[PDB]
Formats: sequence, structure tokens, C-alpha cells
Amino acid sequence: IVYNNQAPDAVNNVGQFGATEGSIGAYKQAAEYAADSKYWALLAESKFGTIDDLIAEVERLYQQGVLMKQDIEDLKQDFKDQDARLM
Amino acid sequence: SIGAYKQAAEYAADSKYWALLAESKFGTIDDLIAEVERLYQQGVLMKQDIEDLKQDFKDQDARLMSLI
Amino acid sequence: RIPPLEKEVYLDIKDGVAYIPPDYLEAQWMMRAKDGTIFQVTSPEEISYR
Amino acid sequence: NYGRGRELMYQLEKKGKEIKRDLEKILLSGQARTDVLADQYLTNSAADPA
Repeated sequence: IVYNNQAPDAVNNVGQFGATEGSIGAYKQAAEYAADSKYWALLAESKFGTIDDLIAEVERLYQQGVLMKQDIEDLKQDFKDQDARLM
Repeated sequence: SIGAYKQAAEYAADSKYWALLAESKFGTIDDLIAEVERLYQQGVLMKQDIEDLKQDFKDQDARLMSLI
Repeated sequence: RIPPLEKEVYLDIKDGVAYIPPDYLEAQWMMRAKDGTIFQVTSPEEISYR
Repeated sequence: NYGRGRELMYQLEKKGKEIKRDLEKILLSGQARTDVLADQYLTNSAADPA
């Protein structure tokens, strides 16, 4: 029905496993550091997610298309000019 | 394998020792972002410019064709 | 020990280590949501044999 | 008897042919393995008979 995903708040005042007044700081600091690591991993997918998909795709895609365009244009121009002047 | 149950204060230090790798590698990430951004800007500019160039170029070419 | 303080909860096992929640006192039944199926409890000295 | 007697056999053979053709049609028609388990095929003895 539930998960144990929440954060460490209190100490066992009955129950001989887990938290005591002399260990709660450990739990809380562990939680903080884990969340900070996640912050990093997620922002990373992002930079990386972003970086990759985004710029890599706009760069390569249009450079290739535009250079094919270059070939085409140059060829056409040259051919036309030459043949017509010959006429 | 099966490890022992360290006292909490140690698991804390273990958790802490993850954040630093992340921090440093994020810096190189940012520097390189700036790079591919400058590159993309330059790219777009050059592309559009020389595209209009070839446009007016073939325009003058067809002009010369009609002249002939 | 009575119901009203009981709890439903899901677990994260990782082939073993599945850890005990702080709030724990004593365990009644434990099972899967899948198909309905009950575990039972034993000692190390037996599971190790298994 | 008036007409022929024992229309039972005729009607029964008719229904047999009908179920045969219906079976063929159903086999050739696309339909999933629909059931009340709702993806719980590996959850034998479902605890929710609701």
C-alpha cells in the first residue's frame, strides 16, 4: 500500500532498530547527500540531454543539408553559364 | 557478496563522497555547452548568408542566360 | 499489539538486504501483491543451507 | 405426424454447421486474450474477488 520514501524526521522512542538520538544526524545528512547527488544526475541528463539532442542535431543536420545545397548550386551555376555563353 | 552493517555516521560519509565527481564534470559540461553554442550561432549565420549569396548568384546567372 | 496501529507498506529488496524500517516493532503477515503469496520466516542456519 | 417428424436432428445439424462457421469466423478475426484477471496471469489466487 505504501513505500518508505519519506525523509527521516524522528527517532524511535520504542523499537530497537533504526534511529536513536545519537544517530539521527547520520540519517538526515545521508538523505541530504542523496538528494544532492540526484540533483546532479538529473541536471546532467538535462545538460547532456539538452547539449546532445539539441545543438548536435541543429549543427550536423543543417551543415550537411547546406553543403549538399552548395554542391547543387555551384554545379548548376557553372553548367548553365558555360552552355549559354557557348550559345 | 555480503557486507557488514557500518554505523550510520559512516554511511553518511559514503553518501557525501558522491557529489564532487558530479560538481567537477558539470564545469566541463558548461564550458563545452558554451562552445557548441558559439559553433551553432556561427553555423546558422554562415548558412543563411551564403544561401542568400547563391540565390542572387543564380539570379545573375539566369540574367546572363537571357542576355545570351 | 492490535490492528489500528498496523501498516501496509511496499518494500525494496535488492536480492536480500531489504532493510528494516525504523518504525518497526513486530511483523505479522508478509506477502506479494502478485497472485497472493505468503512468506514464512526461519533462521539463518537454514536459509544458508538453502 | 404431419410434416416429417423429428425436426430435432435437422435443427441440431443446422446449429452444428452454424457453430462451425462461427468458430472459423472468430478464429480469423482479431481478438485479444481478454479475461477478468487484468494482467494478473501470474498472481494465482487473487485476493480481490470483488
